[PDB]
Amino acid sequence: ARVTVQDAVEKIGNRFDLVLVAARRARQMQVGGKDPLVPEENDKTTVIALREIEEGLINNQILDVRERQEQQEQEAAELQAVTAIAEGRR
Amino acid sequence: EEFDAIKIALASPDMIRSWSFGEVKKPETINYRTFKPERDGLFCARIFGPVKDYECLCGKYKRLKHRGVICEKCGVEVTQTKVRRERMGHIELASPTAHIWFLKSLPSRIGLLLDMPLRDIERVLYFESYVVIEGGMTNLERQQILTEEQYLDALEEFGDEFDAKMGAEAIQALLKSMDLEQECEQLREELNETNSETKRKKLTKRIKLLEAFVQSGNKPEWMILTVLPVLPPDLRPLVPLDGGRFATSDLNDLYRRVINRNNRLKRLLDLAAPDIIVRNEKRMLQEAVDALLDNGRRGRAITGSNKRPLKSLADMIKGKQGRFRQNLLGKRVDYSGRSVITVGPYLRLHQCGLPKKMALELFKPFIYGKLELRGLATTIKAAKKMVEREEAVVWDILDEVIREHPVLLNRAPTLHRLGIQAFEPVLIEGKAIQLHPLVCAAYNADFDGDQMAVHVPLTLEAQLEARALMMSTNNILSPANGEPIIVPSQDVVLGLYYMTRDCVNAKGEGMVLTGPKEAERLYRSGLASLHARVKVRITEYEKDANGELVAKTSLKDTTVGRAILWMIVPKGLPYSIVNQALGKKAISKMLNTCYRILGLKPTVIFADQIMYTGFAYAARSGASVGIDDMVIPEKKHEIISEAEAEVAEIQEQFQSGLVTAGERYNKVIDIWAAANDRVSKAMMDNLQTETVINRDGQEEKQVSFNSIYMMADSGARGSAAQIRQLAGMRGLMAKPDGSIIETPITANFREGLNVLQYFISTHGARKGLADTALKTANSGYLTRRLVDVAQDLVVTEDDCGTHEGIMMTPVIEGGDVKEPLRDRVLGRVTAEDVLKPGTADILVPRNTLLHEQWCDLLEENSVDAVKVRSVVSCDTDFGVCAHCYGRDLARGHIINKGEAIGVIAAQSIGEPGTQLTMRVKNKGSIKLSNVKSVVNSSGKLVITSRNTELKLIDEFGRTKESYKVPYGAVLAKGDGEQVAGGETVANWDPHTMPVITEVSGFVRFTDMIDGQTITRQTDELTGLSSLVVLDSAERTAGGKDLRPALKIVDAQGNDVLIPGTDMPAQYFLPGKAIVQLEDGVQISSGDTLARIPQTGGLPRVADLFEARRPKEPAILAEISGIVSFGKETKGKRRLVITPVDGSDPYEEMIPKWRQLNVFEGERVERGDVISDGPEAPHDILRLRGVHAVTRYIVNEVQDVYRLQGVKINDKHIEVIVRQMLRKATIVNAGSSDFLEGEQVEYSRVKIANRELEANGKVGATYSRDLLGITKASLATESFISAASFQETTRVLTEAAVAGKRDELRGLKENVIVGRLIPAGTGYAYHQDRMRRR
Amino acid sequence: HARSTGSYSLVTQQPLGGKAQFGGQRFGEMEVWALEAYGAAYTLQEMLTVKSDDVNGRTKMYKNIVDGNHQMEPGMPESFNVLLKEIRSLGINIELEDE
DNA sequence: GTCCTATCGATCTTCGGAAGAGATTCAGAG
DNA sequence: CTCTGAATCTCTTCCCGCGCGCCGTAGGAC
Ligand SMILES: [Zn+2]
Ligand SMILES: [Zn+2]
Repeated sequence: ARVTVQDAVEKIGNRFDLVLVAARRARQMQVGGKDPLVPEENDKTTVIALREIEEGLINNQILDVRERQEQQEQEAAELQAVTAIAEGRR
Repeated sequence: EEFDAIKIALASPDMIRSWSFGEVKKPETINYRTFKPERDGLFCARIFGPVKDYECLCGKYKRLKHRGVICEKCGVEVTQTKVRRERMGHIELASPTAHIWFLKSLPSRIGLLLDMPLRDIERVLYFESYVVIEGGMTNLERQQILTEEQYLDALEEFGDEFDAKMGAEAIQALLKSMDLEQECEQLREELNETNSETKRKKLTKRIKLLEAFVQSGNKPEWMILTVLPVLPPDLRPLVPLDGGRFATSDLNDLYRRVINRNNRLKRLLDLAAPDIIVRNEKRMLQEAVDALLDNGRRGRAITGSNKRPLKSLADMIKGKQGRFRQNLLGKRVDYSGRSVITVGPYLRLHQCGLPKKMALELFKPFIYGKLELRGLATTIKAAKKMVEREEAVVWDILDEVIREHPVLLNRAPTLHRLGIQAFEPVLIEGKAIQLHPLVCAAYNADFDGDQMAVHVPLTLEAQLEARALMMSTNNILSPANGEPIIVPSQDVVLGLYYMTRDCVNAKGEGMVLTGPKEAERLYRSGLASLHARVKVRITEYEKDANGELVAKTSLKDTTVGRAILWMIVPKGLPYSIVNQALGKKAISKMLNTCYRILGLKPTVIFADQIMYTGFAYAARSGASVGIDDMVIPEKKHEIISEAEAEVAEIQEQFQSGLVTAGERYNKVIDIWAAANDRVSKAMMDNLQTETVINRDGQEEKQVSFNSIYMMADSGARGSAAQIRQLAGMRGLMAKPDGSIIETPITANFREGLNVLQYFISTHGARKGLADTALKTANSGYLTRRLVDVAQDLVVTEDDCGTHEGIMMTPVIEGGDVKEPLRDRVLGRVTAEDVLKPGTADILVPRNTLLHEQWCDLLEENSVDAVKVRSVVSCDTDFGVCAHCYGRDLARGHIINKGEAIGVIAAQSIGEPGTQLTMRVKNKGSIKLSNVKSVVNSSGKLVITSRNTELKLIDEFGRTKESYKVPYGAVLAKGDGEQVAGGETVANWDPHTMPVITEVSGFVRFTDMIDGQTITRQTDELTGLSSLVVLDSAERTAGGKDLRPALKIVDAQGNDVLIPGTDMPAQYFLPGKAIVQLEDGVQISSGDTLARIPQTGGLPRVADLFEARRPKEPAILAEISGIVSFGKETKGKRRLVITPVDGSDPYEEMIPKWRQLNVFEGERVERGDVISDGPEAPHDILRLRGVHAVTRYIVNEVQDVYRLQGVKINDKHIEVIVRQMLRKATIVNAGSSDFLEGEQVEYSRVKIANRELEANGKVGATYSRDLLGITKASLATESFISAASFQETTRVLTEAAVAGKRDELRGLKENVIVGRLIPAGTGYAYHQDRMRRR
Repeated sequence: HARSTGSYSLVTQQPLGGKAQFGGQRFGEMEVWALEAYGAAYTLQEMLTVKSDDVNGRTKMYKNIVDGNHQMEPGMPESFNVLLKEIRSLGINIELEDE
């Protein structure tokens, strides 16, 4: 559980950007749930997000770094499908 | 439909026909026996839509398989019934009808366009007189209204070469004949024809209306309604009530009246009824449309009940019960509840207890979200049943769901943001909401049956926002000033005061304790007393300049209670904070110091531990209160017995005629006041002296452990004014007219008050109660005005780059300083480089935030004036730069980009509005400001200046005393003399204004005659008189134009000249003067020629923000130069101001009864005071500048709070000031397309001038205009915010004719349209959208 | 008293008000100002669109909350549209705009 | 009884608001 | 003779919730 969020606020230098980033991460962990980068304590993803930020392993850039990379993987398999389909018709 | 703007304009009749799906004809809705909707009525099924969910009225189709088809048994179209609330109809009026709004707005738009008076247009519209149109070859003007007798003349004098219509038909024909653009051009050239400002201003208004109509696609006839659309029926339901009856609907009856009247008119027009009958029917139809649109603007509103007028469309739009403030700005929300709160001391700062029943009834869907996820329930159908069964497993599901889900708690009313907070909930058996003690201060929550509401944040972002912004632990500092909101409660502070207090002789005294822990053991073993004096080895940690704690251990002389409490204080503080008897003041800074050093996380736990310890040791204290504790000093009976006797002596004088009536009263009341002071002092002395104890030998006194004394001294409750009434005497009282009672209430509540004493007390009691009950409304109205004038401002940029600002100095008025420099300048950024006291040495960089350390550094130096950036001066368009605003008072750092400063400032100003009322001193050095003074005969410095101010600077080099000395005062202590406190600095005549000369020389009554200009008075006291100068009002021109003059004369023909001055020593006399130095008298320098004899609380600030003109306007002189008079006082006097160069003939009318600060030759400047009394913020801004008016507003609004003890950060006011003068009036049109003279929004004029000067063309010149809040709120360029505030029936027309368009910028509009606000996280989203664009 | 879901008013679909009726607490203008005092925008948007006004949205929110998604679709507060009709019933043509 | 039409189309709708702001008239005013 | 003064007109406004509890078309013609 989190009583304060001061450490994360010191990490992400804005009171509001922390809210938005934590929303992004907790949504990821909730729907299509990616496992968190912190040991759980029977918490709700919300607080778990605020756990990850204080450890300094999640922010905008890292999430962007993931998202873009994830997209590439999702694009990469597409080629493997398309070529295979193009092969299978022959 | 996705949208980005809202556009408002007039609706053309064909547009209305485009809106409509049918024409309502039959004024019937439903049968009185069957509930089917009658066709072609107000509830026609085929016009607006079917009533059944997916079935037609005729029943031919009852399936989605036939969706969208049209039946032919009834004609109704089968679709979703919801569409029934969106389709509209239209009624084609048998004759035109004027739109009531546009007829009777604040001006008359229809009247203004035709330049025809509202009375005459109403007379025409209501069929009272003809108006000739297309008069042709007749002596009949363009409009030229004419009565029926006049019309009866034109019927035979002329034939058909003239046309004179009646009613709305004539107005529609006139509008259809309006050559709008040509008329506007002709009028804009006619404007230059005459300089009649009285008509030029309304001509500018008329041409502005014409230009607005020309530019907009609106056409004149659209002001006359021809087709009236009908509201969708589902928005005006005819709901049934208990039994076979339908509830009355207001709009339905108005529509019924209109339809019936119009059908009658159509029937007659078909049957060719006589002209008189058709005219009467048309008038009735027009008045019925009037009742339908804006019922009440008619001569009398119609009603169908006991004089309860029917609500119209315009009634439903505006009003406190209207849509804007009833359903859009504030709407009832699901997932919420309320209950009676109670205090749970066991809760942490971040928790609150809620009942199990309320938790189950609020988190119901979440519980379902587990029942499916747990697999324990099949679906919602069984999940709801299981929840109803309140199964013991469902409580486990609730205990899992509620684990980390915040709940919002808010008490009604919620004046400031601290009234809504997020709490982590915990289940409680009862039905009351468990609230934390330390939080109850923020809510202003007394637990005497106080209800409070809970709201459940549902979505993920809502939970995160609650936990990050609204959590209890995130709001430990008040946003209004640097003051904690977790100030220790009343009970806790009593416990700490009792624990840390020390007694002379006590059990366990004088021993040595090896550490705090052992001390605690001693108390719990009973071997020592809590107040015993002892030596305990203390160890403390001090963090270095880098930030690592340094451990130091020592022996300390202290008390057992303090040593015990030291086990709770965190490892970063000195022992000296706990080595003193803590009270509500002394403890508070302690807590604050923790936040200053350790941080937020140690601070919250330290506060919780302090509360725990305070409660526990206050319970151990058992500090009861009883009648034995209220002490009456024995001398009191004597103090009365003497004091009354003295009044008897004052009575004896009145019994002997030796005193006047008033003097007896004002001596008796003063003697009683002195007696009351003596009684109070004796009572307090007895209260503290009641404790004396033996320290191993001989009695010794000490501080008193009396229950009332400890309650008062700890500051918990019952201050000195309470104990004085409980144990001294109640004292004097006031009548409802405020008169001081000659006979004070010489009793105190411990003793019985008699019948008359209680009846006297009732006056003040009821006055206070009525004051509260009446002021609670004006406070709220002021809050609403502030929020609606400042809702727009948001910190939307980092640095604006400006270098101006405002200079901060300690407030020095009435002698000694009332507030230091540190309070004003803390938390702002420097405007320019801060200089070292002296020369050529700077101390702080030009744009550095002055936090606590730099404030201490400045206070170390002798710096008194510091210029710092202010929100008013920041040059950011449509927003406020972050650097100007500076520190966020609730965080300590600089304010983030995206915070809504406007609402925060408005709440900060308006929260204490319910606390107001609605009913030489030290040695220093003499400094003179604006003091032009001359040497008299004795060489003393006698003032020849009228704006003279006296400033006193102490030995350490800072001004600590300030004074104002009027004109004609003699400066005993001048030329920088050092004078001790209490030694007379200067002297003045407190009654009359004296007039003095500069040179020494002979005089004569130049151009004066006895009787004509002076009265041969006798001075009956002696018989030798000082001549009395005749006034201008007491004498005709033979004495008015013969103005008295006491010009100094000499044999040389001129007086001894001052170097560079040619002015003769000419002096004169005003009215009411008393002059002794007659002809042949030698007047020395500094000799008095003659003498001339002579507020609020909350409203004082409410009218200040509204910028109301004073009842007694102190006239400030303008331009500069030397003043003059014009012609004398007939009706009202006329004067002229002559500058050294420029426009010499500037005149101004002046009131006669207002004495003038200048007579005929006084050097004057812009802003120079000519009369006393309050100034005018408009005039101050126009004459002394934006900084001057801002300083005036800030100081005069802080003088109200300082008197009442309320502290508000000055910045919170400046923002509102920024809103007052957000508009500017153009001085020269220049190369800009702006009108010659017009008020344009300052942001727009500034951006246009910026680009114009970038292109090198003549930028516009403007004067910033100070608008009061009540008007500036309605003057915005976004009509939605203005119409949501007040005068909606006016704004919704003024913007309509202008074809206004809203960009939805601001908070209120976005709240209305249900999208994210442009602040906070919403600002982050909008900023991301704009940057990715 | 506490309310999860129940009766909704007819002219505007906001929940009923009272104890004898299964109604919810009124979120006054002062509470809106206080929410704006913090940076909470999502909280306000939810509170005044999904919980109270947007008829289509408050069902889609219900499904997600039961589904455990915790995401809202704000749409537009129905009451606002009613206002437009009240103004469109006059001789005023007020309408939304694209750009 | 039902169901109708119309709404002081022969009265007097309340006198215990204050103010504040414009808007609209008037008044010596040259 | 109107102009540019005041003076005299009408219109707008007045804290937030919360509960009770009643009380809620009318007269006239077939
Ligand atoms: Zn049908
Ligand atoms: Zn700035």
